[PDB]
Amino acid sequence: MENKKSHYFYVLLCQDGSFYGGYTTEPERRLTEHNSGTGAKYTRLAKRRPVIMIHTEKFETRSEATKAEAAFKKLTRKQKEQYLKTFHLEHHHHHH
Repeated sequence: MENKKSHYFYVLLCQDGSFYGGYTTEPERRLTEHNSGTGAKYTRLAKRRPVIMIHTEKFETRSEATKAEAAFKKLTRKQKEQYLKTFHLEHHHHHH
């Protein structure tokens, strides 16, 4: 679904408890790039340094975005977890 306007916010988590939350478009390309940017030859699977996704959401407007980052700037790996979980649990958005 990604790669198409809208600020997609994805938070990655490794075994080193590293919450990498970034908002942009076409993370698939931006991601692979990084991996195959610094230094590498041929490793898609990528074992070392696992990357898991527990958060998945995008923003239409900037307000909510700049706000999503603001709060996410204060909140921690905890508040964030719930902050989203609280939303993940339920499912209310668009139409009714």
